[PDB]
Amino acid sequence: MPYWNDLDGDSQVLNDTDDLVPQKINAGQDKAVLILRGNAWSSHDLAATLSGSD
Amino acid sequence: AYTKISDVIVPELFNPYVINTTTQLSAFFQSGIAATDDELNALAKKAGGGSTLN
Repeated sequence: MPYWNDLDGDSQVLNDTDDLVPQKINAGQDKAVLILRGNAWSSHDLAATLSGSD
Repeated sequence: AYTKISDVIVPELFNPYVINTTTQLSAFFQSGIAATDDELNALAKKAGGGSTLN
């Protein structure tokens, strides 16, 4: 993922007989991770009926 | 410096999949082989299965 980082100037004055000069902007970049997990477990049967509940 | 295309970060692009088709045209049809008889049908349908008749 990208971004445009913020700006910092100062000022000048303005005036008669003075002018202005522009300024520039930068950028930077980030990233991340995707993971996956899981598991499983079984049961039994005859014990399921003999037991009284599932 | 500049707004400077050399800074700002360039994305990339993608579009969905498209199915390729391998081509060696298979015809050699129609010819022998063709023209099913009733007899090779007597081989075809059950019952009285294979192996083959005479």
